[PDB]
Amino acid sequence: HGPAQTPTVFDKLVEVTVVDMNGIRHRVRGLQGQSLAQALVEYGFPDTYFFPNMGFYTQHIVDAHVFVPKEFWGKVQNVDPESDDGLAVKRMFRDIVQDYQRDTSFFASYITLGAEHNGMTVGIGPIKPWILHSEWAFAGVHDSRNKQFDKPTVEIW
Amino acid sequence: GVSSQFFDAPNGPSVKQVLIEDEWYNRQRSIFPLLDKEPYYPVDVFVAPNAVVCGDVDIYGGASVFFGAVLRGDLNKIRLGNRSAILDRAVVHAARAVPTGLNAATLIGEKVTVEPYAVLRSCRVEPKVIIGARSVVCEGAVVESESILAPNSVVPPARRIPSGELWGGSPAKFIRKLTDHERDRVLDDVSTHYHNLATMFRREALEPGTAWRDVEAWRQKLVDQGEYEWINFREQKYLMRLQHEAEALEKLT
Amino acid sequence: MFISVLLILFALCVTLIPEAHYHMVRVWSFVATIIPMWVVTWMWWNFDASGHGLQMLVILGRSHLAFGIDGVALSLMLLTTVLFPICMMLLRTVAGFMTFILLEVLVLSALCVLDLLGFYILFEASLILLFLLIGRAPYGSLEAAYKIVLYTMAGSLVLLPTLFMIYSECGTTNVLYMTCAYNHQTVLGWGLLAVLAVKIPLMPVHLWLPEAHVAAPTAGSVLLAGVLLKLGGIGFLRFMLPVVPEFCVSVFPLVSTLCLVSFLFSTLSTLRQIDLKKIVAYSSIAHMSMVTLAIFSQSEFSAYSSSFLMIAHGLISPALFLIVGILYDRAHTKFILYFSGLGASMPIGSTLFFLFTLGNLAFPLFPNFIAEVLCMVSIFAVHELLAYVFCVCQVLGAAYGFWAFNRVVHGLPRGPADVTRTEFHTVLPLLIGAVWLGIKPMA
Amino acid sequence: GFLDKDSVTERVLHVTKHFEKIDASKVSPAASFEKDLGLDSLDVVELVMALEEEFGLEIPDAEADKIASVGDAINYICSNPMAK
Amino acid sequence: AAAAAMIELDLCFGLLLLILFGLLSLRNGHVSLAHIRFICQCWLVMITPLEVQDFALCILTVVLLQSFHSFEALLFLLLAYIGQLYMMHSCNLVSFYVCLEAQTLCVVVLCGLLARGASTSFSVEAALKFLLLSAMVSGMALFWFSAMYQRTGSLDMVGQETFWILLVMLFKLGVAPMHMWSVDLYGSIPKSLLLYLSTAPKLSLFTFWASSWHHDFSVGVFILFSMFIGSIGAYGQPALRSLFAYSTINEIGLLLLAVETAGFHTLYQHLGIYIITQLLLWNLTDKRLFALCAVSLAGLPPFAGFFGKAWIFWHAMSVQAFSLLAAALFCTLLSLVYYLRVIRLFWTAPVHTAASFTGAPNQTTLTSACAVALAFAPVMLVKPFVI
Amino acid sequence: YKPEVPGNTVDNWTELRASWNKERASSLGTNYYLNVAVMGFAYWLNEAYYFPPRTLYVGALVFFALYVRKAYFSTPYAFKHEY
Amino acid sequence: EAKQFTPDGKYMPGIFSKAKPLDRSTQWVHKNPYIEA
Amino acid sequence: KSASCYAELSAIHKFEQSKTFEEQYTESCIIKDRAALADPSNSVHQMWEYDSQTALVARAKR
Ligand SMILES: CCCCCCCCCCCCCCCCCC(=O)O[C@@H](COC(=O)CCCCCCCCCCCCCCC)COP(=O)(O)OCC[N+](C)(C)C
Ligand SMILES: CCCCCCCCCCCC(=O)SCCNC(=O)CCNC(=O)[C@H](O)C(C)(C)COP(=O)(O)O
Repeated sequence: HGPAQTPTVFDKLVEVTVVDMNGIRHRVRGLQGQSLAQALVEYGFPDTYFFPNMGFYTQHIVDAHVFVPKEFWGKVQNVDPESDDGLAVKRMFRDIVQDYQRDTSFFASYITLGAEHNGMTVGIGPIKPWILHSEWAFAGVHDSRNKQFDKPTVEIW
Repeated sequence: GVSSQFFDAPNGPSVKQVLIEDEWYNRQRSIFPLLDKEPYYPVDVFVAPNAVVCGDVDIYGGASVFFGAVLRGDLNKIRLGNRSAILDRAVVHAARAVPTGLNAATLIGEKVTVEPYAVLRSCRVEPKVIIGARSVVCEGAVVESESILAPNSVVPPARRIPSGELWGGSPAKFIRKLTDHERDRVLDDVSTHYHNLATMFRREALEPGTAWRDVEAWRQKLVDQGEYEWINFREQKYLMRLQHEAEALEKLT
Repeated sequence: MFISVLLILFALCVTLIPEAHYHMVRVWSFVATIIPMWVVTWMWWNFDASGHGLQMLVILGRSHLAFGIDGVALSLMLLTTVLFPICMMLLRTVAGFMTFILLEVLVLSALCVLDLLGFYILFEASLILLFLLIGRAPYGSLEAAYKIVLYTMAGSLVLLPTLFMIYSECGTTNVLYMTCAYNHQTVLGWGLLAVLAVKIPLMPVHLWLPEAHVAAPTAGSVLLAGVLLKLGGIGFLRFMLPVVPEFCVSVFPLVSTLCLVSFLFSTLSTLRQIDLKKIVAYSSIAHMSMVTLAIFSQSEFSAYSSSFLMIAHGLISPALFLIVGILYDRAHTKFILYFSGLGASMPIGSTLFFLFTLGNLAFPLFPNFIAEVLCMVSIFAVHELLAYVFCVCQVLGAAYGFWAFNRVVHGLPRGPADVTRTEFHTVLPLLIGAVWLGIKPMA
Repeated sequence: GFLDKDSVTERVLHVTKHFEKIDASKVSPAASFEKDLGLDSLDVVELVMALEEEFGLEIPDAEADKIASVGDAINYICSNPMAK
Repeated sequence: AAAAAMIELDLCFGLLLLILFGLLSLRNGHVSLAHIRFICQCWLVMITPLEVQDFALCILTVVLLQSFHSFEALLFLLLAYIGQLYMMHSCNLVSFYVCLEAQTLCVVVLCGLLARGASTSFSVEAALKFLLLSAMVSGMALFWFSAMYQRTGSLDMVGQETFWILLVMLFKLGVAPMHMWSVDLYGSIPKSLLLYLSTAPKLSLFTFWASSWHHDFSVGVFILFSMFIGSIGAYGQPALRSLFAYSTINEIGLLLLAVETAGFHTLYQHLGIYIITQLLLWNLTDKRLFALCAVSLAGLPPFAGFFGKAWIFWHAMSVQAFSLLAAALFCTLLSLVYYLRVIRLFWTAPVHTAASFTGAPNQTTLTSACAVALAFAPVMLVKPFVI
Repeated sequence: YKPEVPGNTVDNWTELRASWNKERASSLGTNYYLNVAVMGFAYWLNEAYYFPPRTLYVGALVFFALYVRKAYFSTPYAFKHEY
Repeated sequence: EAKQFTPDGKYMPGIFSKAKPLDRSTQWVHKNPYIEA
Repeated sequence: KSASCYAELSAIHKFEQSKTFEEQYTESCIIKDRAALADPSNSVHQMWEYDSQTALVARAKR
């Protein structure tokens, strides 16, 4: 231990360029170890962009459909397609995305921001109408100014 | 200068404004909204009678606000985690923006204790953190999970305290690493102890109590003398809005 | 009965104490388990040994739940009331105190019930408590909790229609009239075998124990090993042998081969274990197999010898779990490769470990020696070879016991310091009970 | 990187080829619209509209105003997450 | 002489006065209607006869009306109650058809009316599917009633055509494999109508079955389908609404096992315990009591759900219905896993309960705390009580 | 210690995406066809309750062995342009 | 060289102290990765 | 900027603080009526139109 640098937030900052569904580019800052869906929520994106992670014991996690370029395909975390997490991802692809799926389609909670994501450009993918319960649904149209960040709780019930 | 009347308040303009020097008793609310920003709190919260919680504030679970503490959410949002304790006369504020470019809301994780006379402004405090007394954590700074800040310490803006360590000084430097038992049990112990003290205070509170009897006696005496004024506040708010609209229309053309 | 209501209501007052008074919470929860130990000792004082088989009876009308005392229930109740304050000394939260208090109520009422439906209601009402105790969030294992709960539920669900079958057959589930009526013994015998072969770990329905008894905390392991396995034995001795004896004769070759293969295969598995808690956990299966065969022999004084082995196991194996729990609490591992030379660094703990190792291997001056001799007298009187199988395999138990002791106690001294006053007094009542019951057990 | 850097390049050359005021052999994979190819703003807008027609996009006025080169157009199409 | 029909005239006069009172109250701009709800509850008490089942339905509907706030919803629930009450007294297929169709129309309209937010179109979609599926079942009932009427010349419910009427009744209880309308309804429609749908019509239809129905057939394959499909579906579906829909299919399979072996006393005991648990389930604000519903729907011993399952098992073993009983025991072993998932979700978690801001502070703590005392009912359940 | 996820992330994620690039049908067709099947043909099982139990048990095991699961169901016919 | 007791008893936690306190986790083993695997 | 920001903040805080008890109680009753009117199935929504800030009947809708 010596005269080495004091830790700053700028050492742990990750910048991601996000293109929303209107084509507008956005600058999104996050921290290392934070997932991508959390940084998207804290940036101030509307609540129609997000949906529950459809696994058991993880519906309190919000998730988004993102398009990831081929260079950053290998930095998405690995999911066993035979495990229960794999069936959760399969349920999300079956029910939420459907025929908006591309070869670049991932889910934003499965991306953990590190230094390798610095400068990565992603885009928000479209989703189909869905319902979890009466207090959390999506009718299909992204016409709402309510941010996801302003919701005090994520309710599974 | 800024006027003190708001015609676009959610519940309308203020019909009767009382000067503070004309008040004969203390009317300070402990939980109150600022225009359209209402605080959010659970059923088992402890808010001390001389503490102030105003604006856009979210409180969760078994959190507590002790005597004389201020949580002012007027420029941004403040979030207080599950079983997090704000001790006596500590201040939590938030700026509109931070130099790092991140969200400027003050976010406090669960099981976080903040010792007396400490100040948090637009900082990020992760779960299980002890902030010492007379300590300041500035705008955009980050305190990581399972870490301890010694008393009378300054964390300058956009600075970071790494996880699992004890830091202290002005400016804050490395002191030592926490033991594994300290990270496993002691931080939760401090948070649980202060929650137990808050529960002891919560059990003995008679709300709303009986201090209103004197003020009601004075109002009864005014009704006896015929000097109590009955004001139709809804109709006065309606008429004031109509007059404001007419005055706005009678100047553009 | 009035006393039992008062003890329950005194025990349940732990929740109403404000949590900021730490000393009062500790003292109240410890005294709430000390008092039933005094009451059960008084019940032993009140017992007439030249009187009736069932004494101190009480029946609560038409609600089932009828109670009475015999020798097996009384000895097991004394052992449970000893074991529960030691569990109170190993917990730190009000949630733990309340879970163990509810468990003590259910165990004590289940040990002396005389109604089969009452036994069903009282025993497996502890299932959700065991699930929460084993699958606790940061340091438990949800897989183990799922295994123990699902195996117990499977056995209980096999029993429940046969219980109701004899209830419709004769009109009651009271064991005094179930033993005197004509019933279809094959069906009810299969239901009772299904519950009690899961409670007692008998192969093949035994795989829940190695996961659950290791994933549990030290207090949970003390309770599960020393108490809850013996509910299968008292199930055999109180309900199955008196009510379906024709089945109990006809199933004897099958129960006999299950006991023999459980003993041999579980002893062979214990030798390859590399976890100290898993070593202690497997050794209990062979002892319970000897208990079950001694119960089913029905030959000389079979209830006496089998109850005495249940008491000797319930004294010796919780102490081994306590020593492993000390090592885990102050070294954060249960792995044999991390421990060596514990004689030089914990001389008192290693001495206690050696004495309880010798006790677990049924050496003399321990109650296990008298127990295994009398159990083999009961087994020998049916046939000599069924005794010979247990006699010749004694080298296999001593192999794992001395190998585990020699690997962790001798060698290069590394590991934690010696025991504290609190750890010594958690161990101490079991040692005094062992010395008494192994030297002068009777008068 | 949402799409490859070769097929987009030859598609760019293919739609640059059919311009009457351009030279079918002077077009290079890395050139300029102003100094090299000799185009004013309206010709640039026409070329960007042809690129939009071929790749099925919508490029706003500021983004198309920033595009001044063949390499700039290829990089903008490659960076676009909604390309075809 | 019409002197034996004053309760019917009272029903009609009360409806005529209640509509006019609701009109007068709305002409004043009243944004709350607790006075209308009290008059509705009084009308419910005043039209109900002095039988056990009739008053069980009456008290249930009085409790249910505290979760409904508009005038039209209260009117629809009253006119659904008329069908629910008079179906228990129906001794023909004429009144049976009219009562069932009134109930179906009321449920469809309420599903359309009460939806709000982003879930409005999902609720309307599920209501349309339910209406279309209900129309063809109503057509099957009418067609086979016409067949029976032509064959017998009378209104007796005898012969081979009663098998299709039985299938109509099994549709109305959500019995698998005709179960998916209820699964669709559980995923979108709000909690108050889900509370209404799981309690009152099952009571009404089972009382009609107990009172005036005989068939010469079996329902065993539908017992097997309901129990296995409900248990496996609730094991496999991560959304909680679908979990409770499939667990409801499992419970109706157990009630059908009680019907099939005769012995309606165990049916009535299990149905009452289930209805009280439903009243607790859909009015919960503190999530720790969600674990009590879990341990009392898994049949765990000291709580009342154990007793409700265990008399069904006892009477099934009494008449030696061995194969259906074995299937029921296997599905009971499976049900414990997802009720433990419920306990993992809502008991081993930090406690957060938001306070009220616009008044009405935790407005149904009385009913939920009263229904949690299903741990004290087992003392009365062990006795010969329900017979 | 944590176990390693088996496989490659790109290959696993392509396996997760497979056969779901299609609009899901509404459930009204499945529900209507189930109700038609029960209301038209469930009377064929009326005499089956009196058949010997070996036949009934083997038939139940046969129905379990030939059952195809509705969840995660996919056909190759969904993505081909000719039979 | 920590001081966790006053001269008249009275345990002190030493939360903000520089010296490392001796406690329950003082003798926890250093994990070998291959043994854990 | 800091001085101007606190001038703007002190205006809003003085506006909230200097309301009488009668105004605050009337505002709580208005908040209650507004939350009762947030139900789209409320039976008054088909006849009356309500003022947003006071929850009074402004006009007939039909
Ligand atoms: C089936 C018979 C029961 C035997 C079970 C084995 C008991 C284990 C220890 C053997 C002690 C023998 C004691 C003999 C004299 C005591 C009184 C007596 O007679 O025993 C009672 C019951 O005895 C007991 O309850 C013995 C209690 C033993 C439990 C000891 C373990 C608990 C102590 C733990 C350590 C405490 C240390 C604390 C100090 C710090 C009745 O048994 P029987 O004589 O068979 O009954 C006669 C039958 N009939 C009425 C029909 C004529
Ligand atoms: C359906 C068809 C209907 C069509 C009707 C619409 C027709 C509208 C035409 C009338 C609008 C005009 O001419 S607008 C008048 C355009 N002329 C000017 O503004 C004077 C300055 N010269 C320029 O701007 C030149 O474009 C240039 C030197 C190339 C600048 O080079 P760049 O470009 O690099 O910038």
